[PDB]
Amino acid sequence: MELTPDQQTLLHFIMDSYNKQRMPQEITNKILKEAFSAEENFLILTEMATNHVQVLVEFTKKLPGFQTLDHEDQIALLKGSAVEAMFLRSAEIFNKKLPSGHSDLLEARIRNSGISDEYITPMFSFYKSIGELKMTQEEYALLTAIVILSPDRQYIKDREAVEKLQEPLLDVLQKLCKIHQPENPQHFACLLGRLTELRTFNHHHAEMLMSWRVNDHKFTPLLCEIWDVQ
Amino acid sequence: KDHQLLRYLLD
Ligand SMILES: O=C(Nc1ccccc1)[C@H](C1CCCCC1)n1c(-c2ccc(Cl)cc2)nc2cc(F)c(F)cc21
Repeated sequence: MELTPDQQTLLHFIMDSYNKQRMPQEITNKILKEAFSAEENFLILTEMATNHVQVLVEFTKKLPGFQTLDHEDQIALLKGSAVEAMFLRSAEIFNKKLPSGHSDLLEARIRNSGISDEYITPMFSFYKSIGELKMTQEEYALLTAIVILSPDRQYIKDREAVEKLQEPLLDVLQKLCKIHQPENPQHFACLLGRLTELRTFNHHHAEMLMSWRVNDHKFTPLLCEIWDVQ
Repeated sequence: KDHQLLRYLLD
């Protein structure tokens, strides 16, 4: 039922590595402070995404057993998860509580950031669905770790080695869902279901970025490696 | 080789 001493250790370890990310307040304060042009917002996005991938590699490297994996599989796992991890972190930031009216302005500013209309609606649909689950910081951290250690990514040679690293994280998350929400036994399944919705963002991410209302779409050499751009 | 920066950050 309750977490074991080893599971408690694993959870705290994951939490500490996860907390090394850029604070949600930093991002929302910038967006809420003043309205930017689509050109300025494209550049804010690429700088945010470059910092996010850098921190995500550092978080991934600390995941227990990640270093024992085949080097080609390590690259396949990171490249297969980076976009989903960015959207999950964006969903976490979006659902953080702010003073009355602030989340409405934040949404309005993001809707008018330069992103094409067809990509706006499914993004906020996913963000608001994540929000209804009322996830704790521990649930976002474990779910990010579960996203990274997905054995069903394209080009994985040893899927069973990946399965073995993901299984203890799914077990901790399942126990946490039963503890945080004991009235809702569907909570764990709802979280896993949200991961299938996350995968849809991969298929159109490159198109989403190239459709941004700017004259030129400049990306950093690291973003070109993780994204299907330039 | 492709993903040279990722391979670098990983190692
Ligand atoms: O910074 C961002 N996302 C980020 C990246 C990496 C890590 C953490 C966050 C961008 C902003 C959007 C407004 C212009 C500037 C970038 N962002 C997004 C978003 C992400 C990817 C694409 Cl393709 C489109 C939008 N959804 C957000 C929700 C928030 F509550 C939010 F505050 C910022 C959000």
